[PDB]
Amino acid sequence: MNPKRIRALKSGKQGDGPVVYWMSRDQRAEDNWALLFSRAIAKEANVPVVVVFCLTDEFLEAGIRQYEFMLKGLQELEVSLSRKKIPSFFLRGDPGEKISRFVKDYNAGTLVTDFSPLRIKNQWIEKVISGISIPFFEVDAHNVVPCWEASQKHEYAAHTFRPKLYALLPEFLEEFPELEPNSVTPEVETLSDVLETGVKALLPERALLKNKDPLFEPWHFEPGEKAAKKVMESFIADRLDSYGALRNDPTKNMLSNLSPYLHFGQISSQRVVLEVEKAESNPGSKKAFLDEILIWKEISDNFCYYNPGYDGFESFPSWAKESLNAHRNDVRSHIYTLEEFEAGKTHDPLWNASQMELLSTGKMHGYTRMYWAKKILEWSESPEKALEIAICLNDRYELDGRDPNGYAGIAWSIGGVHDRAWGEREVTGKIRYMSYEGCKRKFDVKLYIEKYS
Ligand SMILES: Cc1cc2nc3c(=O)[nH]c(=O)nc-3n(C[C@H](O)[C@H](O)[C@H](O)COP(=O)(O)OP(=O)(O)OC[C@H]3O[C@@H](n4cnc5c(N)ncnc54)[C@H](O)[C@@H]3O)c2cc1C
Repeated sequence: MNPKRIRALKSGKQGDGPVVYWMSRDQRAEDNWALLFSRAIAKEANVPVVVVFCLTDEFLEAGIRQYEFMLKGLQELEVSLSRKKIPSFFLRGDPGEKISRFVKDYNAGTLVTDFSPLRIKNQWIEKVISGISIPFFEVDAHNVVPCWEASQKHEYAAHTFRPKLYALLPEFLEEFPELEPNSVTPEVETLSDVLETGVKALLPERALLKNKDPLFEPWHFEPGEKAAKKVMESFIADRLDSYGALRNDPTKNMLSNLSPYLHFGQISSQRVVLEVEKAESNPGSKKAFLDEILIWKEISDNFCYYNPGYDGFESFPSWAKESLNAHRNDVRSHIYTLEEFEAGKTHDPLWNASQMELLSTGKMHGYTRMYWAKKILEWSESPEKALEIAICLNDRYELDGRDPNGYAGIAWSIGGVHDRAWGEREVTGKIRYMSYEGCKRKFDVKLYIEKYS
Protein backbone atom coordinates (compact mmCIF):
# COMPACT_ATOMS: atom_id res chain seq x y z
CA MET A 1 0.00 0.00 0.00
CA ASN A 2 1.55 3.25 -1.21
CA PRO A 3 1.67 5.97 1.48
CA LYS A 4 1.48 8.67 -1.22
CA ARG A 5 -2.24 7.97 -1.72
CA ILE A 6 -3.14 9.27 1.78
CA ARG A 7 -3.02 12.85 3.02
CA ALA A 8 -3.35 14.18 6.57
CA LEU A 9 -6.15 16.72 6.97
CA LYS A 10 -5.88 17.21 10.75
CA SER A 11 -3.62 15.85 13.48
CA GLY A 12 -5.05 14.74 16.80
CA LYS A 13 -5.08 12.18 19.58
CA GLN A 14 -6.25 8.76 18.42
CA GLY A 15 -9.24 7.32 20.23
CA ASP A 16 -9.73 3.67 21.09
CA GLY A 17 -12.91 3.15 19.08
CA PRO A 18 -13.69 2.05 15.54
CA VAL A 19 -11.91 3.61 12.58
CA VAL A 20 -14.60 5.45 10.61
CA TYR A 21 -14.50 5.54 6.81
CA TRP A 22 -16.54 8.57 5.73
CA MET A 23 -17.42 7.37 2.24
CA SER A 24 -18.49 10.19 -0.09
CA ARG A 25 -17.16 9.77 -3.65
CA ASP A 26 -16.10 6.11 -4.02
CA GLN A 27 -19.24 4.08 -3.30
CA ARG A 28 -17.87 0.55 -3.60
CA ALA A 29 -16.39 -2.25 -1.51
CA GLU A 30 -13.89 -3.64 -4.03
CA ASP A 31 -10.85 -1.75 -5.32
CA ASN A 32 -11.25 1.07 -2.78
CA TRP A 33 -7.94 2.45 -1.52
CA ALA A 34 -9.73 4.55 1.10
CA LEU A 35 -11.56 1.51 2.49
CA LEU A 36 -8.41 -0.63 2.39
CA PHE A 37 -6.41 2.08 4.16
CA SER A 38 -9.10 2.33 6.85
CA ARG A 39 -9.02 -1.45 7.34
CA ALA A 40 -5.22 -1.49 7.66
CA ILE A 41 -5.20 1.30 10.26
CA ALA A 42 -8.04 -0.53 12.02
CA LYS A 43 -5.95 -3.72 12.11
CA GLU A 44 -2.87 -1.89 13.42
CA ALA A 45 -4.81 -0.50 16.41
CA ASN A 46 -6.77 -3.74 17.07
CA VAL A 47 -10.15 -2.15 16.43
CA PRO A 48 -12.78 -2.78 13.71
CA VAL A 49 -13.51 -0.50 10.77
CA VAL A 50 -16.92 1.12 10.25
CA VAL A 51 -18.53 2.82 7.26
CA VAL A 52 -20.56 6.04 7.38
CA PHE A 53 -22.40 7.68 4.47
CA CYS A 54 -24.19 11.03 4.77
CA LEU A 55 -27.42 11.66 2.86
CA THR A 56 -26.99 15.39 2.42
CA ASP A 57 -29.61 18.14 2.21
CA GLU A 58 -28.55 18.99 -1.37
CA PHE A 59 -30.20 16.00 -3.06
CA LEU A 60 -33.16 18.24 -3.93
CA GLU A 61 -30.86 20.21 -6.27
CA ALA A 62 -30.79 17.10 -8.51
CA GLY A 63 -33.46 14.74 -9.86
CA ILE A 64 -34.89 11.31 -9.14
CA ARG A 65 -32.58 9.81 -11.77
CA GLN A 66 -29.49 10.42 -9.62
CA TYR A 67 -31.19 9.78 -6.27
CA GLU A 68 -32.39 6.30 -7.26
CA PHE A 69 -29.19 5.34 -9.09
CA MET A 70 -27.08 6.25 -6.05
CA LEU A 71 -29.33 4.72 -3.40
CA LYS A 72 -29.92 1.48 -5.32
CA GLY A 73 -26.15 1.08 -5.43
CA LEU A 74 -25.87 1.74 -1.70
CA GLN A 75 -28.49 -0.93 -0.99
CA GLU A 76 -26.30 -3.45 -2.82
CA LEU A 77 -23.19 -2.02 -1.14
CA GLU A 78 -24.66 -2.44 2.36
CA VAL A 79 -25.11 -6.17 1.74
CA SER A 80 -21.57 -6.47 0.36
CA LEU A 81 -19.97 -4.76 3.37
CA SER A 82 -22.07 -6.79 5.81
CA ARG A 83 -20.76 -10.07 4.37
CA LYS A 84 -17.23 -8.88 5.23
CA LYS A 85 -18.52 -7.93 8.73
CA ILE A 86 -18.17 -4.16 8.24
CA PRO A 87 -21.31 -2.28 9.33
CA SER A 88 -22.61 0.68 7.35
CA PHE A 89 -24.31 3.70 8.92
CA PHE A 90 -26.34 6.08 6.74
CA LEU A 91 -26.89 9.50 8.31
CA ARG A 92 -29.32 12.11 6.97
CA GLY A 93 -28.37 15.76 7.29
CA ASP A 94 -25.36 18.04 7.28
CA PRO A 95 -22.04 16.13 7.25
CA GLY A 96 -20.55 18.85 9.44
CA GLU A 97 -23.08 18.06 12.17
CA LYS A 98 -23.69 14.35 11.54
CA ILE A 99 -20.06 13.21 11.22
CA SER A 100 -18.97 15.19 14.29
CA ARG A 101 -21.89 13.77 16.28
CA PHE A 102 -21.21 10.23 15.06
CA VAL A 103 -17.52 10.46 15.96
CA LYS A 104 -18.29 11.63 19.50
CA ASP A 105 -21.19 9.21 20.04
CA TYR A 106 -19.32 6.12 18.82
CA ASN A 107 -15.93 7.04 20.37
CA ALA A 108 -14.30 7.00 16.93
CA GLY A 109 -10.53 6.53 16.94
CA THR A 110 -9.58 7.69 13.44
CA LEU A 111 -11.63 9.34 10.68
CA VAL A 112 -10.89 8.62 7.01
CA THR A 113 -12.61 9.89 3.87
CA ASP A 114 -12.08 9.69 0.12
CA PHE A 115 -10.74 12.50 -2.05
CA SER A 116 -12.92 14.92 -4.02
CA PRO A 117 -11.71 18.31 -5.34
CA LEU A 118 -15.22 19.78 -5.51
CA ARG A 119 -16.17 22.89 -3.54
CA ILE A 120 -18.99 21.17 -1.64
CA LYS A 121 -16.64 18.49 -0.27
CA ASN A 122 -14.24 21.16 0.97
CA GLN A 123 -17.21 22.81 2.68
CA TRP A 124 -17.90 19.55 4.54
CA ILE A 125 -14.22 19.10 5.42
CA GLU A 126 -14.02 22.57 6.98
CA LYS A 127 -17.08 21.90 9.15
CA VAL A 128 -15.95 18.40 10.19
CA ILE A 129 -12.43 19.56 11.09
CA SER A 130 -13.85 22.24 13.41
CA GLY A 131 -15.79 19.66 15.44
CA ILE A 132 -13.44 16.69 15.91
CA SER A 133 -10.33 15.98 17.97
CA ILE A 134 -9.22 12.65 16.44
CA PRO A 135 -6.82 12.21 13.49
CA PHE A 136 -8.43 12.92 10.12
CA PHE A 137 -7.06 11.47 6.88
CA GLU A 138 -8.12 11.50 3.24
CA VAL A 139 -7.19 8.95 0.57
CA ASP A 140 -7.34 9.37 -3.21
CA ALA A 141 -9.34 6.30 -4.27
CA HIS A 142 -10.63 7.75 -7.56
CA ASN A 143 -7.46 8.44 -9.57
CA VAL A 144 -4.78 5.92 -10.51
CA VAL A 145 -2.10 8.46 -9.57
CA PRO A 146 -2.96 10.66 -6.55
CA CYS A 147 -4.21 14.09 -7.58
CA TRP A 148 -1.55 15.88 -5.52
CA GLU A 149 1.19 13.59 -6.91
CA ALA A 150 0.49 13.70 -10.65
CA SER A 151 1.17 17.45 -10.79
CA GLN A 152 1.93 20.23 -8.32
CA LYS A 153 0.09 22.90 -10.34
CA HIS A 154 -2.64 23.43 -12.91
CA GLU A 155 -1.78 21.86 -16.27
CA TYR A 156 -2.82 24.08 -19.19
CA ALA A 157 -2.87 21.27 -21.77
CA ALA A 158 -3.20 17.50 -22.04
CA HIS A 159 0.16 17.20 -23.82
CA THR A 160 1.84 18.69 -20.72
CA PHE A 161 -0.05 16.43 -18.29
CA ARG A 162 0.29 13.25 -20.37
CA PRO A 163 4.05 12.61 -19.88
CA LYS A 164 3.76 13.36 -16.15
CA LEU A 165 0.93 10.88 -15.59
CA TYR A 166 2.45 8.13 -17.75
CA ALA A 167 5.81 8.46 -15.98
CA LEU A 168 4.08 7.67 -12.66
CA LEU A 169 1.98 4.80 -14.04
CA PRO A 170 4.56 2.04 -13.25
CA GLU A 171 4.48 3.05 -9.57
CA PHE A 172 0.75 3.66 -9.03
CA LEU A 173 -0.91 1.29 -11.53
CA GLU A 174 -0.97 -1.87 -9.42
CA GLU A 175 -3.30 -4.68 -8.40
CA PHE A 176 -5.60 -4.24 -5.41
CA PRO A 177 -5.20 -6.34 -2.26
CA GLU A 178 -8.22 -8.24 -1.01
CA LEU A 179 -10.42 -6.46 1.52
CA GLU A 180 -9.98 -8.41 4.74
CA PRO A 181 -13.10 -8.76 6.92
CA ASN A 182 -13.41 -7.53 10.48
CA SER A 183 -12.31 -10.07 13.08
CA VAL A 184 -15.60 -9.83 15.01
CA THR A 185 -18.73 -7.78 14.45
CA PRO A 186 -18.60 -4.53 16.47
CA GLU A 187 -21.33 -2.85 18.53
CA VAL A 188 -29.83 6.02 10.97
CA GLU A 189 -32.73 4.34 9.16
CA THR A 190 -33.55 1.91 6.36
CA LEU A 191 -32.43 3.09 2.92
CA SER A 192 -35.73 1.95 1.41
CA ASP A 193 -37.62 4.40 3.64
CA VAL A 194 -35.11 7.17 2.89
CA LEU A 195 -35.50 6.52 -0.84
CA GLU A 196 -39.29 6.56 -0.51
CA THR A 197 -39.42 9.90 1.30
CA GLY A 198 -36.73 11.40 -0.93
CA VAL A 199 -38.54 10.44 -4.14
CA LYS A 200 -41.78 11.87 -2.75
CA ALA A 201 -39.94 15.16 -2.15
CA LEU A 202 -38.55 15.12 -5.72
CA LEU A 203 -41.78 14.17 -7.51
CA PRO A 204 -43.11 17.73 -8.17
CA GLU A 205 -39.85 18.58 -9.99
CA ARG A 206 -39.83 15.39 -12.08
CA ALA A 207 -39.00 15.82 -15.76
CA LEU A 208 -42.24 15.14 -17.65
CA LEU A 209 -43.47 15.57 -21.21
CA LYS A 210 -46.83 17.01 -22.24
CA ASN A 211 -48.63 13.70 -21.62
CA LYS A 212 -47.62 13.86 -17.92
CA ASP A 213 -45.55 10.74 -18.51
CA PRO A 214 -42.01 10.75 -17.10
CA LEU A 215 -39.24 11.56 -19.55
CA PHE A 216 -36.40 9.59 -17.93
CA GLU A 217 -35.90 5.95 -18.92
CA PRO A 218 -34.23 4.00 -16.07
CA TRP A 219 -33.59 0.76 -18.00
CA HIS A 220 -30.51 2.03 -19.87
CA PHE A 221 -28.11 1.72 -16.91
CA GLU A 222 -28.66 -0.68 -14.01
CA PRO A 223 -26.96 0.66 -10.85
CA GLY A 224 -24.63 -1.32 -8.65
CA GLU A 225 -21.12 -2.70 -8.28
CA LYS A 226 -22.09 -5.96 -9.99
CA ALA A 227 -23.69 -4.15 -12.93
CA ALA A 228 -20.64 -1.89 -13.35
CA LYS A 229 -18.36 -4.92 -13.74
CA LYS A 230 -20.73 -6.39 -16.33
CA VAL A 231 -20.73 -3.16 -18.34
CA MET A 232 -16.93 -3.03 -18.15
CA GLU A 233 -16.62 -6.65 -19.28
CA SER A 234 -19.00 -6.08 -22.20
CA PHE A 235 -17.04 -3.03 -23.38
CA ILE A 236 -13.73 -4.91 -23.54
CA ALA A 237 -15.25 -7.95 -25.26
CA ASP A 238 -17.59 -6.13 -27.67
CA ARG A 239 -16.88 -2.38 -27.93
CA LEU A 240 -13.18 -1.77 -27.21
CA ASP A 241 -11.99 -2.89 -30.65
CA SER A 242 -14.17 -0.31 -32.43
CA TYR A 243 -13.84 2.45 -29.82
CA GLY A 244 -11.03 4.33 -31.57
CA ALA A 245 -12.98 4.63 -34.83
CA LEU A 246 -16.57 5.12 -33.60
CA ARG A 247 -16.15 7.13 -30.38
CA ASN A 248 -17.20 10.28 -32.27
CA ASP A 249 -20.33 8.74 -33.83
CA PRO A 250 -23.41 9.37 -31.65
CA THR A 251 -25.49 7.03 -33.84
CA LYS A 252 -23.40 4.09 -32.56
CA ASN A 253 -23.36 2.76 -28.99
CA MET A 254 -19.60 2.27 -29.05
CA LEU A 255 -18.74 4.07 -25.80
CA SER A 256 -17.92 2.20 -22.60
CA ASN A 257 -20.96 3.63 -20.73
CA LEU A 258 -18.90 3.60 -17.52
CA SER A 259 -19.35 7.25 -16.48
CA PRO A 260 -22.44 6.79 -14.23
CA TYR A 261 -20.57 4.07 -12.34
CA LEU A 262 -17.29 6.02 -12.34
CA HIS A 263 -18.93 9.20 -11.03
CA PHE A 264 -20.58 7.58 -8.01
CA GLY A 265 -17.51 5.41 -7.47
CA GLN A 266 -19.32 2.11 -8.04
CA ILE A 267 -16.37 0.95 -10.18
CA SER A 268 -12.69 1.86 -9.90
CA SER A 269 -10.99 3.50 -12.88
CA GLN A 270 -7.77 1.71 -11.89
CA ARG A 271 -9.62 -1.61 -12.20
CA VAL A 272 -10.85 -0.63 -15.67
CA VAL A 273 -7.33 0.38 -16.74
CA LEU A 274 -5.88 -2.88 -15.42
CA GLU A 275 -8.35 -4.98 -17.42
CA VAL A 276 -7.94 -2.84 -20.55
CA GLU A 277 -4.13 -2.95 -20.39
CA LYS A 278 -4.14 -6.77 -20.32
CA ALA A 279 -6.71 -7.09 -23.11
CA GLU A 280 -5.59 -7.66 -26.70
CA SER A 281 -7.26 -5.33 -29.20
CA ASN A 282 -6.66 -2.42 -31.58
CA PRO A 283 -3.71 -0.43 -30.16
CA GLY A 284 -5.17 2.77 -31.60
CA SER A 285 -8.44 2.04 -29.82
CA LYS A 286 -6.65 1.17 -26.56
CA LYS A 287 -4.57 4.35 -26.75
CA ALA A 288 -7.70 6.44 -27.39
CA PHE A 289 -9.63 4.85 -24.51
CA LEU A 290 -6.75 5.07 -22.03
CA ASP A 291 -6.31 8.72 -23.06
CA GLU A 292 -9.93 9.35 -22.00
CA ILE A 293 -10.03 7.44 -18.70
CA LEU A 294 -6.47 8.31 -17.56
CA ILE A 295 -5.49 11.67 -19.07
CA TRP A 296 -8.77 13.56 -19.47
CA LYS A 297 -10.50 12.04 -16.44
CA GLU A 298 -7.65 12.79 -14.02
CA ILE A 299 -6.83 16.17 -15.57
CA SER A 300 -10.39 17.17 -14.63
CA ASP A 301 -9.52 16.47 -10.99
CA ASN A 302 -6.33 18.47 -11.55
CA PHE A 303 -8.46 21.34 -12.88
CA CYS A 304 -10.81 21.46 -9.89
CA TYR A 305 -8.08 20.88 -7.29
CA TYR A 306 -5.78 23.70 -8.46
CA ASN A 307 -8.48 26.19 -9.56
CA PRO A 308 -10.76 27.36 -6.72
CA GLY A 309 -13.01 29.10 -9.24
CA TYR A 310 -13.17 26.12 -11.59
CA ASP A 311 -16.84 26.97 -12.31
CA GLY A 312 -16.20 30.65 -13.03
CA PHE A 313 -15.05 32.85 -15.89
CA GLU A 314 -11.86 33.69 -13.98
CA SER A 315 -10.42 30.18 -14.45
CA PHE A 316 -10.38 30.52 -18.24
CA PRO A 317 -7.02 30.94 -20.00
CA SER A 318 -5.88 34.51 -20.56
CA TRP A 319 -6.16 34.21 -24.35
CA ALA A 320 -9.78 33.03 -24.05
CA LYS A 321 -10.80 35.70 -21.52
CA GLU A 322 -9.35 38.44 -23.73
CA SER A 323 -11.03 37.01 -26.84
CA LEU A 324 -14.45 36.56 -25.21
CA ASN A 325 -14.24 40.06 -23.72
CA ALA A 326 -13.45 41.55 -27.15
CA HIS A 327 -16.62 39.88 -28.50
CA ARG A 328 -18.95 40.56 -25.55
CA ASN A 329 -20.93 43.29 -27.33
CA ASP A 330 -21.32 41.30 -30.55
CA VAL A 331 -24.95 40.75 -31.54
CA ARG A 332 -25.88 37.13 -30.88
CA SER A 333 -27.71 35.26 -33.64
CA HIS A 334 -30.22 33.93 -31.09
CA ILE A 335 -30.87 34.30 -27.36
CA TYR A 336 -32.64 31.46 -25.53
CA THR A 337 -33.73 31.36 -21.90
CA LEU A 338 -32.93 28.55 -19.47
CA GLU A 339 -36.43 27.13 -19.93
CA GLU A 340 -36.05 27.10 -23.73
CA PHE A 341 -32.69 25.32 -23.48
CA GLU A 342 -34.10 22.89 -20.91
CA ALA A 343 -37.12 21.99 -23.05
CA GLY A 344 -35.10 21.59 -26.25
CA LYS A 345 -36.98 24.41 -27.98
CA THR A 346 -34.17 25.90 -30.09
CA HIS A 347 -33.96 26.38 -33.85
CA ASP A 348 -31.30 23.64 -34.02
CA PRO A 349 -32.76 20.12 -34.33
CA LEU A 350 -29.35 18.57 -33.60
CA TRP A 351 -29.04 20.54 -30.36
CA ASN A 352 -32.64 19.68 -29.47
CA ALA A 353 -31.94 16.01 -30.20
CA SER A 354 -28.88 16.14 -27.94
CA GLN A 355 -31.00 17.71 -25.19
CA MET A 356 -33.67 15.01 -25.57
CA GLU A 357 -31.05 12.27 -25.16
CA LEU A 358 -29.90 13.99 -21.97
CA LEU A 359 -33.49 14.26 -20.70
CA SER A 360 -34.48 10.68 -21.55
CA THR A 361 -31.36 8.57 -20.89
CA GLY A 362 -29.45 10.79 -18.47
CA LYS A 363 -26.25 10.29 -20.49
CA MET A 364 -25.61 12.37 -23.61
CA HIS A 365 -23.09 11.14 -26.15
CA GLY A 366 -19.57 12.43 -25.63
CA TYR A 367 -19.32 14.12 -29.03
CA THR A 368 -22.69 15.90 -28.88
CA ARG A 369 -21.85 17.17 -25.38
CA MET A 370 -19.19 19.42 -26.92
CA TYR A 371 -21.66 20.67 -29.54
CA TRP A 372 -24.38 21.04 -26.89
CA ALA A 373 -22.28 23.26 -24.61
CA LYS A 374 -20.63 25.31 -27.37
CA LYS A 375 -24.04 26.25 -28.79
CA ILE A 376 -25.08 27.48 -25.33
CA LEU A 377 -22.20 29.96 -25.47
CA GLU A 378 -23.22 31.07 -28.97
CA TRP A 379 -26.85 31.64 -27.92
CA SER A 380 -26.32 33.31 -24.53
CA GLU A 381 -26.14 36.94 -23.47
CA SER A 382 -22.67 36.52 -21.95
CA PRO A 383 -20.05 33.81 -21.34
CA GLU A 384 -20.96 33.94 -17.64
CA LYS A 385 -24.60 33.20 -18.46
CA ALA A 386 -23.54 30.31 -20.71
CA LEU A 387 -21.47 28.88 -17.86
CA GLU A 388 -24.49 28.98 -15.54
CA ILE A 389 -26.88 27.43 -18.08
CA ALA A 390 -24.43 24.67 -19.05
CA ILE A 391 -23.60 23.74 -15.45
CA CYS A 392 -27.27 23.80 -14.41
CA LEU A 393 -28.46 21.52 -17.23
CA ASN A 394 -25.37 19.30 -16.89
CA ASP A 395 -25.65 18.68 -13.15
CA ARG A 396 -29.45 18.38 -13.07
CA TYR A 397 -29.96 15.79 -15.81
CA GLU A 398 -26.66 13.94 -16.33
CA LEU A 399 -26.32 10.73 -14.34
CA ASP A 400 -22.59 11.53 -14.11
CA GLY A 401 -23.23 15.20 -13.35
CA ARG A 402 -21.87 17.13 -10.37
CA ASP A 403 -18.45 15.73 -11.28
CA PRO A 404 -15.04 17.31 -11.94
CA ASN A 405 -15.23 15.85 -15.46
CA GLY A 406 -18.30 17.96 -16.23
CA TYR A 407 -16.86 21.25 -14.98
CA ALA A 408 -13.60 20.59 -16.83
CA GLY A 409 -15.60 19.55 -19.88
CA ILE A 410 -17.78 22.66 -19.68
CA ALA A 411 -14.72 24.87 -19.18
CA TRP A 412 -13.13 23.35 -22.30
CA SER A 413 -16.24 23.86 -24.45
CA ILE A 414 -16.98 27.43 -23.36
CA GLY A 415 -13.70 28.81 -22.00
CA GLY A 416 -11.17 26.79 -23.98
CA VAL A 417 -9.61 25.24 -20.88
CA HIS A 418 -7.07 22.57 -21.93
CA ASP A 419 -7.58 23.76 -25.53
CA ARG A 420 -5.79 26.10 -27.94
CA ALA A 421 -6.85 29.21 -29.82
CA TRP A 422 -8.58 28.73 -33.19
CA GLY A 423 -9.67 31.06 -35.97
CA GLU A 424 -11.26 34.23 -34.63
CA ARG A 425 -15.03 34.41 -35.05
CA GLU A 426 -17.72 36.78 -33.89
CA VAL A 427 -19.42 36.23 -30.52
CA THR A 428 -17.38 33.10 -29.75
CA GLY A 429 -13.97 34.63 -30.49
CA LYS A 430 -11.07 32.19 -30.78
CA ILE A 431 -12.91 29.40 -28.94
CA ARG A 432 -13.09 26.20 -30.98
CA TYR A 433 -16.21 26.26 -33.15
CA MET A 434 -18.42 23.28 -34.01
CA SER A 435 -20.89 23.86 -36.84
CA TYR A 436 -23.99 21.91 -37.82
CA GLU A 437 -22.54 21.28 -41.29
CA GLY A 438 -19.35 20.01 -39.67
CA CYS A 439 -21.31 17.45 -37.67
CA LYS A 440 -23.15 16.31 -40.81
CA ARG A 441 -19.79 15.59 -42.47
CA LYS A 442 -18.81 13.50 -39.43
CA PHE A 443 -21.87 11.30 -38.79
CA ASP A 444 -25.48 10.70 -39.80
CA VAL A 445 -27.16 13.63 -38.03
CA LYS A 446 -30.58 12.61 -39.39
CA LEU A 447 -30.46 9.25 -37.60
CA TYR A 448 -29.47 10.88 -34.31
CA ILE A 449 -32.32 13.40 -34.61
CA GLU A 450 -34.90 10.76 -35.55
CA LYS A 451 -33.88 8.56 -32.61
CA TYR A 452 -34.67 11.31 -30.06
CA SER A 453 -37.94 12.92 -31.13
C1 LIG B 1 -20.12 19.71 -22.11
C2 LIG B 1 -19.59 18.41 -21.46
C3 LIG B 1 -20.24 17.90 -20.34
C4 LIG B 1 -19.79 16.74 -19.73
N1 LIG B 1 -20.49 16.33 -18.65
C5 LIG B 1 -19.88 15.34 -18.02
C6 LIG B 1 -20.42 15.01 -16.79
O1 LIG B 1 -21.48 15.68 -16.32
N2 LIG B 1 -19.92 14.03 -16.09
C7 LIG B 1 -18.87 13.34 -16.53
O2 LIG B 1 -18.36 12.34 -15.79
N3 LIG B 1 -18.32 13.64 -17.73
C8 LIG B 1 -18.80 14.64 -18.51
N4 LIG B 1 -18.26 14.95 -19.67
C9 LIG B 1 -17.12 14.14 -20.23
C10 LIG B 1 -17.60 13.09 -21.22
O3 LIG B 1 -18.45 13.57 -22.03
C11 LIG B 1 -18.17 11.95 -20.56
O4 LIG B 1 -17.31 11.49 -19.65
C12 LIG B 1 -18.48 10.88 -21.42
O5 LIG B 1 -19.18 11.26 -22.42
C13 LIG B 1 -19.25 9.88 -20.61
O6 LIG B 1 -19.69 8.73 -21.39
P1 LIG B 1 -18.64 7.39 -21.49
O7 LIG B 1 -18.22 6.97 -20.15
O8 LIG B 1 -19.43 6.14 -22.23
O9 LIG B 1 -17.32 7.90 -22.38
P2 LIG B 1 -15.98 6.96 -22.76
O10 LIG B 1 -15.49 7.37 -24.07
O11 LIG B 1 -16.43 5.36 -22.77
O12 LIG B 1 -14.76 7.21 -21.62
C14 LIG B 1 -14.81 6.50 -20.37
C15 LIG B 1 -14.44 7.40 -19.32
O13 LIG B 1 -13.38 8.21 -19.73
C16 LIG B 1 -13.70 9.48 -19.15
N5 LIG B 1 -13.88 10.44 -20.11
C17 LIG B 1 -14.22 10.18 -21.31
N6 LIG B 1 -14.31 11.34 -21.97
C18 LIG B 1 -14.00 12.35 -21.08
C19 LIG B 1 -13.91 13.74 -21.11
N7 LIG B 1 -14.18 14.48 -22.33
N8 LIG B 1 -13.57 14.40 -20.01
C20 LIG B 1 -13.32 13.76 -18.88
N9 LIG B 1 -13.39 12.43 -18.78
C21 LIG B 1 -13.72 11.70 -19.84
C22 LIG B 1 -14.85 9.34 -18.46
O14 LIG B 1 -14.57 9.12 -17.09
C23 LIG B 1 -15.46 8.23 -19.00
O15 LIG B 1 -16.34 7.65 -18.07
C24 LIG B 1 -18.67 16.04 -20.24
C25 LIG B 1 -18.01 16.59 -21.37
C26 LIG B 1 -18.47 17.74 -21.98
C27 LIG B 1 -17.73 18.28 -23.23
